[PDB]
Amino acid sequence: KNRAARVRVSKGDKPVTYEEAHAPHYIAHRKGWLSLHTGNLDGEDHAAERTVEDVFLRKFMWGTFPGCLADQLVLKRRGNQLEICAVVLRQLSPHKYYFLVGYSETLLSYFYKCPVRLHLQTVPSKVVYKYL
Amino acid sequence: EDSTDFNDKILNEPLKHSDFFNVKELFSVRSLFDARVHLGHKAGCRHRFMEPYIFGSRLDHDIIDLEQTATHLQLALNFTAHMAYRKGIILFISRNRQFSYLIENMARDCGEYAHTRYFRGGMLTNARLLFGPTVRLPDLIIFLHTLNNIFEPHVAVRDAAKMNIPTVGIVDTNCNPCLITYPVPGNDDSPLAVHLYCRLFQTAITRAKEKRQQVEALYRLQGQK
Amino acid sequence: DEPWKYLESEEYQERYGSRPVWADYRRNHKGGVPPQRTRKTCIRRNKVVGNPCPICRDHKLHVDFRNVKLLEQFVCAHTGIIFYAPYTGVCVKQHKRLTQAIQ
Amino acid sequence: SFFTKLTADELWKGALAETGAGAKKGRGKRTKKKKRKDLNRGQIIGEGRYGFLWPGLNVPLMKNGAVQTIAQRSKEEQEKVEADMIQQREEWDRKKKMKVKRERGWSGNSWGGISLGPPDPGPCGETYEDFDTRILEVRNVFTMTAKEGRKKSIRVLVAVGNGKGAAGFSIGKATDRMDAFRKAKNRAVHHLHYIERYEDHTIFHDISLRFKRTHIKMKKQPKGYGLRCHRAIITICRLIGIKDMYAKVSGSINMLSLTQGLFRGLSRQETHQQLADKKGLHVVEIREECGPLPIVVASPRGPLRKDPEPEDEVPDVKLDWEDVKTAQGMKRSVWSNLKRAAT
RNA sequence: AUAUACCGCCAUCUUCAGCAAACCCUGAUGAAGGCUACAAAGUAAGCGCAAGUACCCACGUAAAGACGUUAGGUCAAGGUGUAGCCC
Ligand SMILES: [Mg+2]
Ligand SMILES: [Mg+2]
Ligand SMILES: [Zn+2]
Repeated sequence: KNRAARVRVSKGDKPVTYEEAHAPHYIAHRKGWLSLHTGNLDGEDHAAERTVEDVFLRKFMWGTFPGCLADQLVLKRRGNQLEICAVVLRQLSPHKYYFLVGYSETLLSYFYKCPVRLHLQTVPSKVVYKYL
Repeated sequence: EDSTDFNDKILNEPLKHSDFFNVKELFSVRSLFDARVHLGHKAGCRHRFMEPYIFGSRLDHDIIDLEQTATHLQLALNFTAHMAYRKGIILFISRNRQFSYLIENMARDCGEYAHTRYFRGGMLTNARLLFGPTVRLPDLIIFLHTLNNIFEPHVAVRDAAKMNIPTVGIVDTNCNPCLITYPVPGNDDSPLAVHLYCRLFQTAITRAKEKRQQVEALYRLQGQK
Repeated sequence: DEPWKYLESEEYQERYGSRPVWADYRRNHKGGVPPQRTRKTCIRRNKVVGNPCPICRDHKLHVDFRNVKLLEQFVCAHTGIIFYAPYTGVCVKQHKRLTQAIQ
Repeated sequence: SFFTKLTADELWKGALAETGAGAKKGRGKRTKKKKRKDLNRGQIIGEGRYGFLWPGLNVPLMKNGAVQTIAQRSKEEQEKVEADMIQQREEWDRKKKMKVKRERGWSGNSWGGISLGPPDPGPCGETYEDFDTRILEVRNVFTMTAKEGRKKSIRVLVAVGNGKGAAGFSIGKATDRMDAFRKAKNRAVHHLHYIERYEDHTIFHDISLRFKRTHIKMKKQPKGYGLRCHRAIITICRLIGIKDMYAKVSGSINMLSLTQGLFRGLSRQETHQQLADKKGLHVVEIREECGPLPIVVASPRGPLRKDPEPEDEVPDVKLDWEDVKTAQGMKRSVWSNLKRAAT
């Protein structure tokens, strides 16, 4: 039985977002990629470096906003820009959110030598696409 | 202050009169006899609980006592008229495929509802699951045929007894009138008899609705002045 | 000094309410048929047994003949007899004291 | 390596072994077991070993009207903070460990008599806070299925009553005991009988009925007699609201048969008003405590009969040998009238 | 060291269509049972098949393929429980 990235139904009560609900064979069919960069195109280069950067960015953002993230990040790259679009729960006071945004933007910009922007969209609670 | 007079003068006004809607005018023993109401099945098919309503057997053919049928039909029509006057939901049920079209058409014309198709399991006992918890069950069910196509009692009778919904019913000599709230002994196979029942019930329901509208209008008009 | 005042106190109403003091008591014993006599005494040389009786488990309940409100709970309001010890779970010592107080 | 680390959820899923064949079968005993803990229960963002105070994150952004600067706590106060965090975690664990006991049923390891609270509220303003639920029996039925062989399931018989004469019972089958409880009580609340009670404390007349292979003999009793009945009957009577009654159960003591026979007998009993209406006569009660005073408990609502009921010198009734032997005193029993707890 | 503690990724039936909850009904409220289309107690939802999609079509091939079966395979992808090693 295939097990990759699938959320197996247990009782009909566990909530899953849109991305968690869909299985890998639905990528590019019912769900887009969580990272968009020209690395994997024909003839382009530095795919490995972009992949490592994306993995580190996801880990760093997950560990920097503990429990704040309501979904996976979206890492867009335009030129040397780097936009991290995130969906965050409305738990913390906005002061902490702004502090973390400034911190993460400056630290990532100095760590990857590229202008990193962080766009946060807040939701009252984790969006439930269905229950499993 | 509105309710204290509205409830009385509208709902409880007909309950004082024996025949508020004058349902006795609609039918007569001669009319029922002409509609072949008194005919029943053979003595072999007779159900014992229908013995009190059987006048006698005419060459192994039970005849339904139209004297008792008149009183039972009076009670049933009066009850149906009172329920319609109170805007209760009235559902006709008859699995007889011969009259399915006629019964559905009559129910649609009189503003009430019909169910002449395969009665799915739990359409009444499980109505909250099958329709949503806000569904409103019928306040009165009228069986024009209390037997299914395998000659067993219609499951809707037992279900309505379970849900405490009164049942008006046309019981033939082979039917079981135990759980039917208002049995009306009569022929249920003759097209004339079924047409007579449909006409009587449609007329009673329409008269009840019209009387309800008239009483509501009169009460609203007088209350304003 | 004034045992009847406890039964009128708010603490008594909190702990018990309208029910008698022995409503929630349940004896621990083996089998479905309890022994036909309760324990001799809950208080043994100033020490308290594991499951003290209704009287012994509340030191503010004073079995005194003037505390008629408490004594009414151990007399059947319909027949007038005094409940036997296993009925209320009271120990033999407190049951004898209750009988003497009621008399 | 940083890239080899995982999230807390994955680590808990892996370590706890909540899934897999071991959980399903349990062949490997797990008395020494691990339980899930929240590692982020009390962690504050911006707190660490170095004890730094980041303005706007873990310390107030503006202090005395001015923006705070990056400050680091001294070693002593940081040690105090760490010790306080440890103590707070210990206090949280201790509060988690503490709990409150409950009340046992008929016996310390039997589900019978244990209350389940009120039935679940209905969909539309249909609540049952007045009703109490009590378990009468729980059974582990094992069914042989083609693939799995012996499969365990729980069959639970519950009774629900409001204490004011309205009560019912139901059976619930499930895989889990709690699901069986929920099903059974939510179904019993739809199957409510109404048990007419004489003076709201006892039955109207002596009843003796056999259901299948279970004989129930109930005797109307005066106030204060209490409930001297089978423990299941005691529970059902408390749910109904009967305070004084006697009941002897003979034959099979099948709990379901006993319960539904009891409900049948209680439902089919005839009130004094019904008797007076049936026979058209005054129902006159004679009490020894009230002397020869005739007390009329029910009068026929229709016409009153003028002809006296025939007074046969010898009534034609089927007596019980147990009752006759008890009345004559020959019913010697080392188990009858034994002193028992209040019912 | 332990795949007979696990996550993760899969094999197998599967070249399957059923599964599991939540109810309802029958058997006197026993274990249990619940199908008839000119229909007679089953059912609104969930998962799977199906549908949709990829490839060249609507066909076909891929993909998908639930629950469950074999303590199936992997502690040597990595992570991890327990146990063990630290000149
Ligand atoms: Mg017929
Ligand atoms: Mg024990
Ligand atoms: Zn004591």
